[PDB]
Amino acid sequence: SAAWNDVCSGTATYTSSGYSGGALLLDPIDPNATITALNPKQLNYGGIQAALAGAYLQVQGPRGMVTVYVTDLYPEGADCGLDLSPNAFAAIGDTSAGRIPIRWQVVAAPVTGNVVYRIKEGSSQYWAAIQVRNHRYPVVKFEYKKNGDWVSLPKTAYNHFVGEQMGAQLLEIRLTDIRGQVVTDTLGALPSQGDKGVYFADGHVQFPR
Amino acid sequence: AWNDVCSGTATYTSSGYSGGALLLDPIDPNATITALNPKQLNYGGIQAALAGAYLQVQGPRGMVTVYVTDLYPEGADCGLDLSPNAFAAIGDTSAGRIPIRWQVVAAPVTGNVVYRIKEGSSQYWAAIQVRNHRYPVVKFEYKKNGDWVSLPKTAYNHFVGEQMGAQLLEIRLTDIRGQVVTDTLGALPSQGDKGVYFADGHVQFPR
Amino acid sequence: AWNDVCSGTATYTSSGYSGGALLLDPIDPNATITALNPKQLNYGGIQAALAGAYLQVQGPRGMVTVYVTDLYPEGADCGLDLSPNAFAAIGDTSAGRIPIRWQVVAAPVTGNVVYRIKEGSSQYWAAIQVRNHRYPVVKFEYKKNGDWVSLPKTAYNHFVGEQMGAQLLEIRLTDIRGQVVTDTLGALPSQGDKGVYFADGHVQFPR
Amino acid sequence: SAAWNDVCSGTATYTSSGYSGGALLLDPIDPNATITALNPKQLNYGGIQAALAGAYLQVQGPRGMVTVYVTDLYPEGADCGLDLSPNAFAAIGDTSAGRIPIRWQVVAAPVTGNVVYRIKEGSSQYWAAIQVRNHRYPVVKFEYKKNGDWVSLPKTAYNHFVGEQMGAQLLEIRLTDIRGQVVTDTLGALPSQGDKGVYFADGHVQFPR
Amino acid sequence: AWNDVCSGTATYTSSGYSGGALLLDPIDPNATITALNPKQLNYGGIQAALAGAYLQVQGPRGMVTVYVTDLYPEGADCGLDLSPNAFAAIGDTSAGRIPIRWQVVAAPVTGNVVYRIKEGSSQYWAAIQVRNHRYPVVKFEYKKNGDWVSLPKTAYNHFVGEQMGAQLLEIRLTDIRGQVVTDTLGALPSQGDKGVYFADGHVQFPR
Amino acid sequence: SAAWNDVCSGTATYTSSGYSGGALLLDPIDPNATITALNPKQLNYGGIQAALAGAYLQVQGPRGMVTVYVTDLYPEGADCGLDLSPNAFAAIGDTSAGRIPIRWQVVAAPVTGNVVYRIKEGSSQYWAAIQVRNHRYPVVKFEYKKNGDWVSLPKTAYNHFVGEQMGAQLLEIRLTDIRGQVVTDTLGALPSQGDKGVYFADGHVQFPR
Amino acid sequence: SAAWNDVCSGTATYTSSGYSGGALLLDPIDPNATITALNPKQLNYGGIQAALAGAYLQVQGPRGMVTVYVTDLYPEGADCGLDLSPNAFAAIGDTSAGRIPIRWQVVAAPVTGNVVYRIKEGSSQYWAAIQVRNHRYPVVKFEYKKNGDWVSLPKTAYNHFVGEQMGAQLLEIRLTDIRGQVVTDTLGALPSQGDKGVYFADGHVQFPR
Amino acid sequence: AWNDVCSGTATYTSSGYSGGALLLDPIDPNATITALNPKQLNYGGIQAALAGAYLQVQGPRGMVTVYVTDLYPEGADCGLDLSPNAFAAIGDTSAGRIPIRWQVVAAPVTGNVVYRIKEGSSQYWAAIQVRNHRYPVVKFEYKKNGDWVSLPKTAYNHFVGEQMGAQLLEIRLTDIRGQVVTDTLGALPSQGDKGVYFADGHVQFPR
Ligand SMILES: O=C(O)c1cc([N+](=O)[O-])cc([N+](=O)[O-])c1O
Ligand SMILES: O=C(O)c1cc([N+](=O)[O-])cc([N+](=O)[O-])c1O
Ligand SMILES: O=C(O)c1cc([N+](=O)[O-])cc([N+](=O)[O-])c1O
Ligand SMILES: O=C(O)c1cc([N+](=O)[O-])cc([N+](=O)[O-])c1O
Repeated sequence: SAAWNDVCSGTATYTSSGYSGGALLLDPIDPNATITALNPKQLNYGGIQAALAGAYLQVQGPRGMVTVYVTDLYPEGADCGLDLSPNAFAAIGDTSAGRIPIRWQVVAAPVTGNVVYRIKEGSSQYWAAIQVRNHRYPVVKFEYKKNGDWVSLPKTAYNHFVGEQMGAQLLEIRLTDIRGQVVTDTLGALPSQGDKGVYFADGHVQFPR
Repeated sequence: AWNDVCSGTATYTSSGYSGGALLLDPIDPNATITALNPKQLNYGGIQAALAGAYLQVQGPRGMVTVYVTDLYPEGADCGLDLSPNAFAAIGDTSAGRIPIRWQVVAAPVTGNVVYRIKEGSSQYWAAIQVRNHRYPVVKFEYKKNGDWVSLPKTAYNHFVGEQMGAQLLEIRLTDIRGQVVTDTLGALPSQGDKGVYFADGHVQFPR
Repeated sequence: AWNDVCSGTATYTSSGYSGGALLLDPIDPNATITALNPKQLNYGGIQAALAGAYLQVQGPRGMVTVYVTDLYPEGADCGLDLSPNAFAAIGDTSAGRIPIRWQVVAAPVTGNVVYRIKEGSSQYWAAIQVRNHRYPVVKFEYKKNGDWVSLPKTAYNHFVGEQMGAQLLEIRLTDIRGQVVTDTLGALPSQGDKGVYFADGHVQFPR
Repeated sequence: SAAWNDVCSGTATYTSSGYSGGALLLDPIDPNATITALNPKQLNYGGIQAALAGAYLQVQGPRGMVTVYVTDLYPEGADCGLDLSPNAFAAIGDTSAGRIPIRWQVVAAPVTGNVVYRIKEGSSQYWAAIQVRNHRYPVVKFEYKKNGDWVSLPKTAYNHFVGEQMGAQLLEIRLTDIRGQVVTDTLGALPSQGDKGVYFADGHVQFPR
Repeated sequence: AWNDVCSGTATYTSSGYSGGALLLDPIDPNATITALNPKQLNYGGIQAALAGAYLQVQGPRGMVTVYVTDLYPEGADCGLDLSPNAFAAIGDTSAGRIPIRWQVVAAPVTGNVVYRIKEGSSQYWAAIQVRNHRYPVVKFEYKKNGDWVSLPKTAYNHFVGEQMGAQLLEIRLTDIRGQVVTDTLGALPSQGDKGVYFADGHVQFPR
Repeated sequence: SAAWNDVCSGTATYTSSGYSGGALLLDPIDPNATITALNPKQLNYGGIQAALAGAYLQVQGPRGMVTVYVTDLYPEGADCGLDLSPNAFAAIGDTSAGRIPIRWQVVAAPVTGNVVYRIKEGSSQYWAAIQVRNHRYPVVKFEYKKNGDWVSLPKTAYNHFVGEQMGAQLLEIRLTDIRGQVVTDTLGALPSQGDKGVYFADGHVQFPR
Repeated sequence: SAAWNDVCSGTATYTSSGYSGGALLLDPIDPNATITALNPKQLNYGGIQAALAGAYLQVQGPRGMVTVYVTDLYPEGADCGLDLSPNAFAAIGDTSAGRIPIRWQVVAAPVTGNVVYRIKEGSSQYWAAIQVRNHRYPVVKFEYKKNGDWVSLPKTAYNHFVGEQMGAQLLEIRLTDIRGQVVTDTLGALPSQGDKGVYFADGHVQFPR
Repeated sequence: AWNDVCSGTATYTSSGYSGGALLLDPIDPNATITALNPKQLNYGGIQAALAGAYLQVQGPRGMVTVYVTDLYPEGADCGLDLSPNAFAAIGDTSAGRIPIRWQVVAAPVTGNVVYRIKEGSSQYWAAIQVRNHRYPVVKFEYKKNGDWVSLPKTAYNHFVGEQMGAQLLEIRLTDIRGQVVTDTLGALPSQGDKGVYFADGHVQFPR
């Protein structure tokens, strides 16, 4: 009954985009997964770009309920609007209704194991973009330790947190989910120059239940 | 006269929980909120002076505390445009308009102030909002080569500063009581193409 | 995904046996090899993700399995630039371009993985290549102070890490199926003035 | 007869704060100790943050004298002002006066044994915060040896000395107290990454009487 | 004209021992000190040129040496604003104003100069003060990327430099006689959030 | 025999001013030096204010010859007129004549070492005034490098070159003397705000002989 | 076929200039090489200054065909005009004619190896000019990476690409030739101040055949 | 066009054996040396490109080979400023100015190249001169994180690099003929507070 889990009422359409090349850089998507694009107003919760990227939403339509994984931006979607994948749309409605009424809310993701960090290509001690994947709840704040004090990083529309002059040593980092739960983790040192491509690092924590 | 008791009238409206002018979103759906008329909101010529204040509003049937999130444009002196839950606690909702006597009180905050950095903020142009403050914030200063540079507060409840630079910032806050606290804030982006982000402060105005 | 069939076309060239971008020399002259288009080779954004994979390629006239040793730069989606012997087994070389389907398969390896240490590698900066792997390697980790550091993979099919140290390395490899093995590797040179050298691993990705 | 032991004329208040969580990170404090918070002008003597942290001050009030241990900052305290603890206040004045006139000076601490080093959590060869504790006189200068030369470290308001790129080897340090008395010592190597908590190392020297 | 005999008048004040403009605290309560008129203090347009000088002042009753710790703002040419102990040494205190002849002389220093790094100093902006110097310092250079750089002296008796870096620096001092010495100085903070700290130098101006 | 070293015929007076507080801001002056004030027509050669500031003029009178350092403007001076120091006057003529006939020309100065830069109080990356001192020959053009190209700065009556928007980086500068000889130098970055006093920098070049 | 390889019909003269001091700063030039100056209209193709600088042009004349290297601007040249070196002119026409009809097109350069970077004197992290040399085809776009996105730099009449505030770290750069072919490369840090002369770096790519 | 015959004139001077701008001291007092005009010294816009070259110089009376130690700043095209012993060997000395024809030639070196590390060099900023080279050195590279980085040559005949680090360096040298040699060079000082020092190379440009 809080702000983060408030129930949205809107309409859904269906689309086959979002399994590949979504704006949120969450590939690879299981081709059998039920997914959705999210309208700007909710995706950018509180003005935080991509705040609900990778969230799981429970969606109720006229005739069923499904859980979907936010992988794309839905650029022209109205308030509370979803652009559902076809299997998710069919599980809650009739494809020949074109557009259906929906109600939805953020819910806990079916994650096992800890969060996963994706370091964007070209990241370095000078400029880096760090994405958090496999999180039980949407991630709204990313902090790291520098000279003994925490430094908050902004989230981008491509669902990474960007930081400048982060240095080239072991990063002590701190994450906050949309409920305000805080976890702390460590991450290996960034590349010294930005001549590298994507790589993934396992994290050592997971937001609680 | 910050502690002065206002006398006026209250209407109600279901706006303010989102998209209000003071950019205080997200508002707790449980919160009792209000829009504030221009004369008290822009106290002393300073835009959004009372933004994020807590007003103790006494009405016919009771007394409630509300959270200023919006401007009440056509509101008269001492006028409030309350949320439905706050209006119903202090008056009969049948009325549509009720007499009220209110005064600024201390927000029941836990923890320290929070800094909200507006999208597009940079070393060249930045807007910084202070939320979670015990009392309303009327002066925002940062330290440049030894002096405190005072920044104008805007109608959208951020302080705006130009050419603030890309280093660690030392800031000074003054609330409507004249209480002063000093804090640090991480460096702003070197270019202004980022969205909103939040950072915890390390101080709170005293009781 | 990564295991599904690919549909595309194959050209052919005599490059790749020597000096391919994936630094997999020495190549057996009897080998059937291919260069791989950028989209599939750099799967998931990971440079040279499919380096050293085996592709089962079906063509008009037959089926052949090939070893990814190079990048087909102008290559199109699902494009392969095949070696002649492999092109001629699955189609008419007279045609210059042929329709193909292909997918990743287990390599016909015997024995463990092999490590190749790039010239100039050292405790301060090192580049380490895994070859003779049953499936493609997408993640290379090493234990520092008791925790696993992930190293980025480069376009020249090595994993590059800084400040790795001059101690015995515990490492951990993840293939594209998500299978994990754990291995040891002798200490890196104290300074980066050494050439290429090779060391055998003690593990192979499960069948 | 010198600047360091000049006599301050001021006024005192009392407070029950400072036995725990004081700004100078001097816990644990004996609950029966006579302690004080110190106004910023004398606490930050010569502009050195926390210069008089851990000092002992002899305080003369209207009815007696008492020795207090400086554990916190009196943020709004006026010139020469002290925020005493209630036992120190009753030792020298009547609580019902609220505010009492005092005169105080720095005096020798009743220490037994050598100085003690406290290493802040998150210290490393890259960035480190080292506190000096159990010192006979206030410590105003912290130097360590690097490549043949001494290197001076600034003191902070949380009563630690802070250094960058200090290295992960055994440390030769040099301390100056507020009288100009000099001792030198060794400190075990700092952790190589900033992933450890607080710990305490015994020193081997003490400033003379 | 550095050893030139100045003829003026002296008054007395009890400021100077703390909070003087030249930031020379802490002052030995036993010291005889003076504030210096702007004409001789800001010699040649160089702010605080004679800061920390020792002036040998002759009066009607006797002669005393004073330590320049402050600016005598309304001071006249050759004017001094003495401390009560130095005025009493050389005049009848009941007289409020005495005629004086003085000149700069060598300070009775012991050991080498001392560097006082101002709060806020960093690789981006630093103020460095030289004290315990036999003669007044009028030029501060440091070596940057292989070249010497002259730093302006300020009214608060520090030399100021920007973008100086966060590494050991070679420096070069020139006293008012033209005597040059060279020294080293430790790394400035990488962030400008520290207080004052002191570092010993390794040279003194010759006799 | 060119335009810059053309022989001037005029009259000299003598004055005791210009050893201190001259308009060309060249203090300190050796009180033993032989100095002069220069009439506006030759001081502002080419219309370049202070073109001949700090020149050395060789001056022949009825009785001798002397070399003088131009330290001030002779405001009421007529064509080719000088207002000499008394020791320069007495070296070439009788002070009781009051006014003497002279013939003079610019000559190389007895510089030792390289040129010297004086930065005027209030200079900054936005507005700056830079004086060239200790030059073998008068300086008629001051250029600095911005964005790949030289930028000529006008000279003022107070013997500095003034530039707007010079920026706060290392300055590459180019100097021309009245003979057309060019030299190239470097100068440390200007203050970022005009809040500093005078200060001097050594140059690394001198005009050739 | 396309606009980049359209056949120009024009006239050619001969000049002995262009082997050194040409406006496009391509020295050193082999003295046996067949070179040309190129009229403004095709040299500044699409308005891009020096677009065809360092192009190779196949020139058919009345008498034969030759390939030429574009080293200079032909200021007064008409539409499709070339100012040929004497060996090139004599290879395709008779010199006594003084002016010959020519047809020509951009062709691939006899390039051995990868491209070559020439960094102009005075370049730095604040202002830098970078010339591409030894390119198989004319180079019409130059981009480098800053804060994670590409920044396009304008070409100059002196055949360098110029950028401001490029910084002093490793440069990831992207080159586009006149056919639209894109290669990616890296380049070492620019100097921190603009006090350096010309230096050269080899690239690691070439435009495809 | 670099080894072409230059036709110009020579003067003579007693400078260049000490304090020459190419920092080639100590110069053998028996050596025949020359200052070189800016046009040929700075070939291709590379500062000091021909520093330490040997020029065979033909004049009216004979021939001599000279060692380029200095910049001849006023020198005209192909201009040389010879030392007295070199001028006297090829000209009448009373002439003051003589016609000359000259070309770069191989230096009669013995042994490998020598490296000279400028005072103040460090891992942060370093200046490295190459001495004892058969032909002029026009490009200097060092390996950093696996790749070559080119350093600009300066008017004082050193290559300057920033952030080169404090570890063993792999370096690559290119002479003006296009010949390439590879070498190693001991770690630079971790702080720039040292004087000049020399280290032997292990390679020499081919004949
Ligand atoms: O600190 C945060 O991460 C934070 C995040 C949001 N948010 O994600 O909407 C809002 C507030 N806030 O204070 O209203 C925050 O403090
Ligand atoms: O084990 C080796 O000694 C070894 C040697 C070479 N080699 O000498 O080229 C190549 C490989 N390899 O696995 O390609 C090796 O394993
Ligand atoms: O060396 C120091 O630690 C030091 C400390 C102070 N201080 O704590 O006021 C003053 C000076 N000083 O030179 O005036 C110092 O040299
Ligand atoms: O290697 C050396 O120790 C050495 C020393 C000097 N030096 O002591 O003047 C000069 C050269 N040199 O090559 O000109 C050297 O090689």
